[PDB]
Amino acid sequence: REVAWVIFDEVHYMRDKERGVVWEETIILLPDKVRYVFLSATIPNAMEFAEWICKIHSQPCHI
Amino acid sequence: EKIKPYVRSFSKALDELKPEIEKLTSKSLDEQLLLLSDERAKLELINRYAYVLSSLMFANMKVLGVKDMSPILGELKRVKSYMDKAKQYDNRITKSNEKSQAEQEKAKNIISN
Amino acid sequence: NPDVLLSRVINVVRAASSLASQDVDFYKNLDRGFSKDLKSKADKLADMANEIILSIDWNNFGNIMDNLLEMSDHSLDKLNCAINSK
Amino acid sequence: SEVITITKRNGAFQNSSDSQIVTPGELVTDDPIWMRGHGTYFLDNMTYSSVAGTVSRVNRLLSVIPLKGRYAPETGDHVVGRIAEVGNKRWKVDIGGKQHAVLMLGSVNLPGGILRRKSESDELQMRSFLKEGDLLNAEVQSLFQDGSASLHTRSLKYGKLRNGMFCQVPSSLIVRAKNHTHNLPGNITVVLGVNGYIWLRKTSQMDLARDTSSWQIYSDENDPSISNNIRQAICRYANVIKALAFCEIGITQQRIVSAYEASMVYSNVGELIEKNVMESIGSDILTAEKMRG
Amino acid sequence: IFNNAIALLPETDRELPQIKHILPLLRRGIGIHHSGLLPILKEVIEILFQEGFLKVLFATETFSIGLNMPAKTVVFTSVRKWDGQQFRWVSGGEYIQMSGRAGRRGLDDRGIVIMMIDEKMEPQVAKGMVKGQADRLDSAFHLGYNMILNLMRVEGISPEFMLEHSFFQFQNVISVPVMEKKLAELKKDF
Amino acid sequence: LKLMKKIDVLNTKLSSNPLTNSMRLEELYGKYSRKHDLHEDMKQLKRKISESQAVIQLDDLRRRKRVLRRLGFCTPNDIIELKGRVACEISSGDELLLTELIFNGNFNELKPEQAAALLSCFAFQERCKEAPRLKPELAEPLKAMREIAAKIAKIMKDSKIEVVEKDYVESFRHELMEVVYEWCRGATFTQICKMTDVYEGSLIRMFKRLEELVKELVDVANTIGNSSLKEKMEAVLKLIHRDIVSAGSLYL
Amino acid sequence: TDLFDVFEETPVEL
Amino acid sequence: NYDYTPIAEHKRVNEARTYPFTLDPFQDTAISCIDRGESVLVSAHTSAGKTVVAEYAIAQSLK
Repeated sequence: REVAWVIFDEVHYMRDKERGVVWEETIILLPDKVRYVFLSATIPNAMEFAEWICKIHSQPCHI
Repeated sequence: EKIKPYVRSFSKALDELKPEIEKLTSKSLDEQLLLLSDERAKLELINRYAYVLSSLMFANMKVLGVKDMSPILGELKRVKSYMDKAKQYDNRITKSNEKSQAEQEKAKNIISN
Repeated sequence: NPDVLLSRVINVVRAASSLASQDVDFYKNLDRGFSKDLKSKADKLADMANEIILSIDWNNFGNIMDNLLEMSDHSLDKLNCAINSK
Repeated sequence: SEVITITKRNGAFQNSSDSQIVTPGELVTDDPIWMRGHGTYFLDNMTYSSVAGTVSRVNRLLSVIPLKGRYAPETGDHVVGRIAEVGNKRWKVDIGGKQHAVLMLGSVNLPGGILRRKSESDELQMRSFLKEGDLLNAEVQSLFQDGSASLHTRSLKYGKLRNGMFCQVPSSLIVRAKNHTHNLPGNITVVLGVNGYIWLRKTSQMDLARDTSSWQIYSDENDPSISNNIRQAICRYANVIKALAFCEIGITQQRIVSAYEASMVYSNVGELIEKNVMESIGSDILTAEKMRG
Repeated sequence: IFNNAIALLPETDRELPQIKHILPLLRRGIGIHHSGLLPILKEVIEILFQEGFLKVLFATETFSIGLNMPAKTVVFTSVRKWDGQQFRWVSGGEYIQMSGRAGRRGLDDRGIVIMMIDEKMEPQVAKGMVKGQADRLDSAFHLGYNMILNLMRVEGISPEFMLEHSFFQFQNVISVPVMEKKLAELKKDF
Repeated sequence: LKLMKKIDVLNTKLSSNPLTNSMRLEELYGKYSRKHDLHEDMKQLKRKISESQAVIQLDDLRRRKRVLRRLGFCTPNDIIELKGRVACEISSGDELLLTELIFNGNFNELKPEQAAALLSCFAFQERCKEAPRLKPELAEPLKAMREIAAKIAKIMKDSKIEVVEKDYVESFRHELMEVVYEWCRGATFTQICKMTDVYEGSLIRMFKRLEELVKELVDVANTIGNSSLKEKMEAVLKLIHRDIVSAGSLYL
Repeated sequence: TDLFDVFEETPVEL
Repeated sequence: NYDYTPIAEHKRVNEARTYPFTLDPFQDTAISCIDRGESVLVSAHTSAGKTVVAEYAIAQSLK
């Protein structure tokens, strides 16, 4: 309840067929007030993530 | 001419069974179970509701005239299989009671012997 | 009661078996009103099948038959503990 | 057309589904294979109940559920707390159960939200946001080593009450469902606690938001616009609660609606207190239970 | 300094066999990286790697992810690698992740990339390995029952709600408004 | 002969119909047909788009809704039972099994050295060399838990959940049980190194996994009242958490 | 005369 | 319908963490998104300096 910034490193482990469920769901379980950071390896399809996030927590997200 | 007997005949059977449906779904699937206590009394009520519906969905699917009837036919022997089981279970309940009463009559005759 | 109303179901089962046994498309050719009466007799079926939709309330249909047979299974397993433990 | 129920009975102190019903001091069995849980004590075989209650045999677990006792707190439950006390950075608050729940200082929704972060000056203002006896919506988090548990408000939906009236019941008749906030025609809302505590209030927009400012979360204010047609409609839902409570009725949201429309015989709302008539309407619904489902 | 690493163990534990064996290799300026060591072993090496006593590292895929321990020279001994199903030609962003670990920022002049091969590979594959591609990131969402528990246990939301905002259906999201646009075309031409 | 009568209406009625081909009705057919094809292919596409709507995972989920009801972990009204309340503090293993084992209560006559080997049947995944058939007071409970999960996976097979019941069993790995049985007896780390090829940290990687297990097992009897279990639970925890299991790191 | 055999008979067809 | 002003125009009033050397243009582009207060994915390689962007938001949270 005193957290407004989250630093997500290693974001691309959402494609882990083993554990990537955890990274995905936990972001879905975020309150929408919070600001976020996302750091991962270069993917070509980065915008899809932002295109996914920006609706489901209803705030802008830069790439 | 040719359709003229059968269509009125079958609709009359719908007309025959149409009040039977409403008395069947008079009280709900919860209610008609929750008024009952014995699970054996709960048992066939589950089946018989499905038992008609199986035929019902096999009936109305003919009216589209679709050449397939398998994925309800595939459900058909299922409902039989569960109706197959508990009857054979309820057969065994007899042999539980059928022979235990002979145990009752035998041991009384032993002191009589 | 099972033996009464299912005998009436069997009565309509055979009548349902009696339905599309004839060639039905020929008078659908000879009028829409044959077909429309056949549509109207299906409107009974659009109501009479809906009675058990109402009891709940194809791919719709594929769902609930599980959930019908869901409740069949938990009987016998309870009956297993009601009888085999007994 | 009366004032009081005065009916007389003189010369007496008083007017005077199968399962195992066991007593304390009583043996259940001595099969060693069974496991021994609640309501059970023992000496190496001898399975001994300790309450007036029922044998529960779960698949190898034997335990005794009583019939009589206080409310059992469990996590994730939606109940109502009355503010008992204030501690160091702690609060004490009645559940109705055995003990108070506890409630951390930062366990609550701050006005302005998380942008308001921590401050040590907040403990200099514990009495600002909360004080004694007040009623709220609370979310059961987790427990201690004994069985005493704690609360929080992780939503806008949880918070300090207003806009209505409290009532209370035994905890037994409240049935469990996946939902607990309920909205009723009459533009009003029941907040059924699990523990036996019941708050009514007028339907808010946030209530309306459930089915389609933030600085007012410790106010003692109401909506100033409260009609009597609101207020008198509160009381009709109020007594029918106690009607079902006197009639020992599991609460269905629809049964209340069924209680409300059956109460439309009587426009005299003060007549909703009668021992017979509550039982009569209580008898109505149970007969009405023998039709639908 | 090594004995200070062994100082935090019991003296009975100060003679454990595997560490007796590896230490002269570790004395020789040589290190090995894999999981199977002890965690106390796993940390001391990387230190001495980060402090450069151990010029050599015999490594697997943890140290590929294990950063803050930079290199100058990276050796690819096996070109292919087993992926749970196949000893396969390693895909692009795998190798790209498996690239950059050589080359200290303020210190190393370059990055030295050396790959030992044992097949005359097809030209686009060595491209598709080395002149590589950033690999696609898509949801591997599945189900698990403890998740299924607590969403019933916590009241406020639902497991269905999780699926409404799960990225695993974003496949089912994207191309459809194009087909809606095609439908908005087809509802007109009709 | 009666089959041709379907055409013997078309022989009549097609010729009978007003403007059979008058008013360019042949061309006006294709005028209708170019409308009628557009009548066909939008909804053909629109079925696809309506087919492209929903959560496709529900069919998995709807099967899993079966499972817990079959397990009695919740009502058909989905209200979680105390059975399902158990594994709420269990994530570290098969929660589907670990409730039933304790609900089959087989640890009442397991000792802390005995049941710990059964907890080695969870905390580790990767296959290796065959262990021998061990001392049967391990193996018969191991035989006992194997009997439990099959009936579980049986109904999972009944659940339309495509799981090979056989392959579901060898999801459980039972080989380190001896080494687990001896570390319970105070065995040397040196000695137990001989009893496998599996590397020593990987042992600790299930050892420190196993503490996370047993600690979450301590939760359960608190939620049930199995006072014998709580006596037996930390009795295990005493007998694993020790000398080499006390490893800490250097950066911290 | 098991009660699923009515699914199996061929009807009276003209 | 969101009210947007370009982040390339965002004159950062204060280095909420100052830094000794010359930061990079995307890192310059990064910290403005933190400073203006919207979430952001940046996806680079690990040696690039994604670390540095994470260093910044700590103090802006801490201050």
